[PDB]
Amino acid sequence: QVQLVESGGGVVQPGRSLRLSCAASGFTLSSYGMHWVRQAPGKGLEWVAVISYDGSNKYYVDSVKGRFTISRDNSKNTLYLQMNSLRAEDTAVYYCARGWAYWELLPDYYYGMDVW
Amino acid sequence: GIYQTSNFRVQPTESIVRFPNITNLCPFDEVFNATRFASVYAWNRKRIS
Repeated sequence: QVQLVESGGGVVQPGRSLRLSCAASGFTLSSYGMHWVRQAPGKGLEWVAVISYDGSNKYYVDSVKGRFTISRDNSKNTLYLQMNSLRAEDTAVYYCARGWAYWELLPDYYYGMDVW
Repeated sequence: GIYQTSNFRVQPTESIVRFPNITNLCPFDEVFNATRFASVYAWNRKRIS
């Protein structure tokens, strides 16, 4: 079954670093793209970062440029987000999502994030 | 006396051609009968050899 485990969550001293981990079961991450979405209480959802199926390019939002890093491991089917230099506005609930695949060839600026 | 006039030759009746079998075809059905297509802009570039 397609299930995603979000682990590593916690509260740390601001300006420190922590690595968020994601576990994908039922499929392989190498053929799909992932989306990381944060949502703060009393606010709306805020898109954070994505990773392509091939890992050729990486895109972030302007508020997170040059401070966080996203990485993937195809061997163990594990997804890692590197959170560094945390600030108080980063208080939100982060969700790991799964996008469409190169198995289904679609045009550029791919459409994704159907289940998480 | 004895004399020689000419020669005589038998002619072949039919012709036959052979080749090392025909099992090695190019995969073509997966392109024509494809699950999904490409967009008007951009296109998949496949190589057959």
